[PDB]
Amino acid sequence: VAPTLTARLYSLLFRRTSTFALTIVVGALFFERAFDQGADAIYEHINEGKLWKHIKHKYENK
Amino acid sequence: TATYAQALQSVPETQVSQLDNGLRVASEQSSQPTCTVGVWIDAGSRYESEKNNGAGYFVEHLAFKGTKNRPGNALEKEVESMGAHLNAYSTREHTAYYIKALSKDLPKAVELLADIVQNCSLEDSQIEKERDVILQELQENDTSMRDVVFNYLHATAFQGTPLAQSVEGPSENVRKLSRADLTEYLSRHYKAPRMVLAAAGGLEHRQLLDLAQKHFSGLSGTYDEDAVPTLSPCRFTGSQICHREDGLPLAHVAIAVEGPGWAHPDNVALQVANAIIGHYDCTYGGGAHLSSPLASIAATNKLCQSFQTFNICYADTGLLGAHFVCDHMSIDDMMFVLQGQWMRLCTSATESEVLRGKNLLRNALVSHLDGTTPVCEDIGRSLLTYGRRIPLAEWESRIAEVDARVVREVCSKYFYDQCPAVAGFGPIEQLPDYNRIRSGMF
Amino acid sequence: WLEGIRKWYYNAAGFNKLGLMRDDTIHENDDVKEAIRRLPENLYDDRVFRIKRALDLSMRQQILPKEQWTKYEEDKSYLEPYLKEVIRERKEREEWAKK
Amino acid sequence: SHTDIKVPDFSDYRRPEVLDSTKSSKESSEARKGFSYLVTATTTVGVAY
Amino acid sequence: AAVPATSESPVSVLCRESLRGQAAGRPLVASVSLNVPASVRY
Amino acid sequence: EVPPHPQDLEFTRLPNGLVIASLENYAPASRIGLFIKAGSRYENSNNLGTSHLLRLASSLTTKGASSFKITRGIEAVGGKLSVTSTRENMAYTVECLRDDVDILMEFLLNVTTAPEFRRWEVAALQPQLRIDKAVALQNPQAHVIENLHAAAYRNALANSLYCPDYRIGKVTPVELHDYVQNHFTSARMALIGLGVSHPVLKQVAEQFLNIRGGLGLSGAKAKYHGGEIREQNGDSLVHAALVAESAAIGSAEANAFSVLQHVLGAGPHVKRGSNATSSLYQAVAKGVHQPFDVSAFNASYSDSGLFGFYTISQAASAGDVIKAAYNQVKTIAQGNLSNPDVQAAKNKLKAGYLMSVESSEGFLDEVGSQALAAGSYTPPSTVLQQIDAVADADVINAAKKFVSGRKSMAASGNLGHTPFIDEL
Amino acid sequence: KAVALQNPQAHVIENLHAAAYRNALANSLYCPDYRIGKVTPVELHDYVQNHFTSARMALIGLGVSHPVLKQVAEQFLNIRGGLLSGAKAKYHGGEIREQNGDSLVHAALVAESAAIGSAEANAFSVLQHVLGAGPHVKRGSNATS
Ligand SMILES: CCCCCCO[C@@H]1O[C@H](CO)[C@@H](O)[C@H](O)[C@H]1O
Ligand SMILES: CCCCCCO[C@@H]1O[C@H](CO)[C@@H](O)[C@H](O)[C@H]1O
Repeated sequence: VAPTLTARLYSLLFRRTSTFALTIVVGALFFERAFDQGADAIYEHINEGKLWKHIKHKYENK
Repeated sequence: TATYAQALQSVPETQVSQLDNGLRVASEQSSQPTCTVGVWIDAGSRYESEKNNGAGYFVEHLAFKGTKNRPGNALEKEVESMGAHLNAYSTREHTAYYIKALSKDLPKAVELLADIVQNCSLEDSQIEKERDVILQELQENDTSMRDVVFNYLHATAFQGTPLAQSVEGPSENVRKLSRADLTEYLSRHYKAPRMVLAAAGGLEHRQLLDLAQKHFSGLSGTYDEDAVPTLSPCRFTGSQICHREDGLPLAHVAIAVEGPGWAHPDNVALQVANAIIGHYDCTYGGGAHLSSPLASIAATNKLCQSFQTFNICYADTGLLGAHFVCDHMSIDDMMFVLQGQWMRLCTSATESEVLRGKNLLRNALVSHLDGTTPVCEDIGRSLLTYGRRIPLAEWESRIAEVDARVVREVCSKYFYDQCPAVAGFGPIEQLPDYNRIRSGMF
Repeated sequence: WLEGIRKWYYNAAGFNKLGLMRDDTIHENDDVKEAIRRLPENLYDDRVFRIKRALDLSMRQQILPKEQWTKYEEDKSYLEPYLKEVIRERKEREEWAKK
Repeated sequence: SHTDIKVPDFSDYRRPEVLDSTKSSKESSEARKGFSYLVTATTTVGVAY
Repeated sequence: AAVPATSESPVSVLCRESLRGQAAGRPLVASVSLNVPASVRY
Repeated sequence: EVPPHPQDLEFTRLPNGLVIASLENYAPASRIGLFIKAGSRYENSNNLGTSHLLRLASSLTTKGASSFKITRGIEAVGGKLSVTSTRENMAYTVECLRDDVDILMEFLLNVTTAPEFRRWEVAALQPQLRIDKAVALQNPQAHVIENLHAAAYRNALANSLYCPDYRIGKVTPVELHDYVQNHFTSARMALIGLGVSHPVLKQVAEQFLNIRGGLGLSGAKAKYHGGEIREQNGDSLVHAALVAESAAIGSAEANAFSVLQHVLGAGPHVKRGSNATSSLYQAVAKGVHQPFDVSAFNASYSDSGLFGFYTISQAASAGDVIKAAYNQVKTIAQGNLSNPDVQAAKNKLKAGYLMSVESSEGFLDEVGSQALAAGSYTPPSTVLQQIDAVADADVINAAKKFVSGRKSMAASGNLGHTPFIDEL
Repeated sequence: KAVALQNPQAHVIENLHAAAYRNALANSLYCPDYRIGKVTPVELHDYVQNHFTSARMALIGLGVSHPVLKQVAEQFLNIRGGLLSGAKAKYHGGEIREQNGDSLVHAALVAESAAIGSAEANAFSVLQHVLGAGPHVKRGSNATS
């Protein structure tokens, strides 16, 4: 008496086209924020101390 | 002076008794001076293996060819001289032998059936004669595109299971099946607990029971420990089988999704849905004014010669869909409109059309149970499938419960975004690719 | 006299100068095309000729001699009974569609 | 005879959950479809981004 | 009506068994319907 | 359980000649049929095929309902409207749940008493004649039986149930109006109901079904002539029928022929059986080891009848099968007839007749046909007695009438070995 | 066939022979409709092989010399293995009525007469002209017919 994850996703989000559409939408919004922040973090980490945002404090207070 | 609702209650209940050996005896009494009595058996190609597939059909060919008590044509002469009619039929799950006769000859009729079902000769020379008749019938069936496409639909939708098998069996089996194979098949499936003695007409239940006790008591009610044949579930497979034959003038296409099975309540709402889409052929007089959009479009645009929706039921599965015959350039259009209509029912069946569906189904049910033979068969088959005769009053209640909402939900459950089984035969170059057909389900 | 103004309008409209009958000038929508299809052969062939003659006159920027102009008192609707029925049939179908 | 026509074995291509011919495939159809529509859904969100 | 004809029209025998019953024994009847396939008997 | 009921058939003959008959079976659905003496025998050489188009025109616009409303309205209640024709009668029948009979009845009345036969609707329907005929003619029996009648009669009964090809597209609205006005008259009609009360059916008929000229414009007596029509078409199988004029339905001689038909063999009783008790089949089999089929043929009409047999055999065996079938009839005519045979025949006939009326359709047709042919109702009890009354001498004399009577024959297939009447 | 059958006489004369004979002469000059599209190459070869044989042929020339027609026949028309033969036409009698509604009715009534070449044939030829065998005067009243 138990459905698997995908079978559950199908019934609630993928079967109806309107719900499938709303899943992609909210999916896109939550994805964009998290993808962009995660990607940026990786970038800034790979370039730790080299970017303006990293040395900016040494000159600000303007 | 009598509503349709009261005519339902006035139907005589079906009487059901059972013999010591397990044989069920059921009857519906009427005032007719004629009747139909017969034996329905839970036997059919679904119980056969690749090895003896065709066995049941072979037996049907020998069943009236002579018994130990009435060798050769003796059985035949007896049936004929009393003006009775003896018939039979085999499907994938049931077999039946039945007689139409004067009510007064009920005794001789019950005797003859008992004789047929228990003392069939299966003479060796007759088996060789029937081997040739069956091979000839296989050749004849090959010319019926409808028969061929329905066998293909089963072959692919139930591939790898006993339901994939045809009733008649492969020609190589018809050539090799032996008396031993047949006797084995008979001893194993023709058991009292798997049979129903049904009758409809001017006769009383007690009398039938009397006759049953006298003629079917000796019928075996057992068959070893590993003998009792049992049906396993038959997997349904979304698939397509295409037999391209441009030499044929018209294309036959059959498409179905997996149905619920006999016992399921959903069958009523599904029959209402199929009644809404309906059937059609070039000789119908309604033409462009037909209520079914499919029939209407088909007629005004000359998209097909005929089409029919169907709900073929088996123990725990079935084929729910449609079959159509059309010109090679119309396959795509037919499929497009057909699928369009299934989707329309899933998402927007309207109350007025569902009411039309219900009315058609009501009329189909009652007009069908007209005569002793249809009623008798309904008794035989209902006992085997539902285990009881479902009264018209109950059918009406089940139908009455159906509304647009129910049709949308039940159709969505079986059609919407489900994989279908597709069979095509003839000039089918234009039969849509399976992916396109599948996408058309949503 | 509404009729006074009607005959005046009929002549001002001037399709009668091209030998046309009022129904020959109706804008052909689907109801009208079906009504025309239902016309008996003679009425259909007559309509066709009056239109052909009118188009020919129009092309030459000419009109018929006044004695041949369709007369207000003689112009009758040959299309009305067919068109009315075509419209009633369609209205009926729409009612059933609404159900 | 057309009855000699039998579908070839596809066991080699079938998803594991529809390998048993004595079991209904409807028990896994939701999961099987959900997967595919997850891919589709995710591809759609990635393309929208 | 609701019930489809046993045989739908559009525009097998290879043995005696399948031939038995084909011979005509009564006068022809022709039927046309609004909802059901046409038929010809005898 | 104890049957519902069983009530009796209520009969009523209105003053105008129209017969009403109804049986309340308390069934959930009703069946109403309006039977009319308007079969194809009433067509003349100038309007052949008119009754065929008429049969196809039941859903055309009427004064009280448009074509569209007839189809949608009858389908809305899940009902049915069909038209059946034979060479003598036409039957318009409707089926529906009993609560909807008022609706079906109004459509039935409009179609049969108020057709408009609009010019454009009638023109657009003509193609249907071709489709309907092609479908019917896919049956070799249809070809043979139509040709059989054309060969047997000079007129009337010689007419086909199907529109001649040359007439397709030529049947006019005036022809249809003419046909309906001349034959759809009160004294040539019977309203038969099943599962509806006689009182209402009677009120319906009194209020909406009158149309003087009651007897109408029937037709000339069918004149038997005899002759043969051979249709070469190369089919591997030859279909052939050989008959002689027998007796008008309703006469005593008619029963002797019905019994003779069952002595000879009138159809299979056992699936794939060998027809052990069929005189013609056994005789042929005892001489032809090729596949074949044979059956006694009996067509009885109001003023004439046809009796003989119909064979189906491989082309090369046509002459052997036909001659063997014929010689078997001669022997009956010679007196060689067992009483046990006749008894078996009567059983087949009596059982067959009872089975034919056990369904609503068969019952309605039986009542409907009697209402028009004899304007009365003979119950099964009496019919059975009438069958029993047939003497062996009567069966032998029917056989003798066949043997000595001028024959009519029709065959189709590869006729290279199919005999002519004078070679029999 | 459609072109030939535009002539009512063609219909009538073909049906006349079909009604008069049981075989042979009963055959139409036109292919039955069911055979159209079914006549095979083998049927054609066999027909030619069975009937186009020396003893069943005559080579007739006009404005050509006998010597050359003879050399042609000796060198290219010496062919055996036919069928000279053919079933004797069996007169039967009968009637074929073709209803088609034409304003005019075409009908032929005949009886078996005499084989060509016999003396009785000449009596029938004369009888034919006693009765009238075609117009002699344009728009004339056929006074002597
Ligand atoms: C644009 C002005 C429209 C006036 C209505 C026309 O009115 C019409 O004028 C004719 C000539 O004057 C009269 O002979 C005729 O009787 C009168 O009804
Ligand atoms: C361009 C639009 C074509 C319209 C064709 C209408 O066609 C009409 O429809 C009616 C339905 O009420 C029918 O009863 C009638 O017989 C039919 O001719």
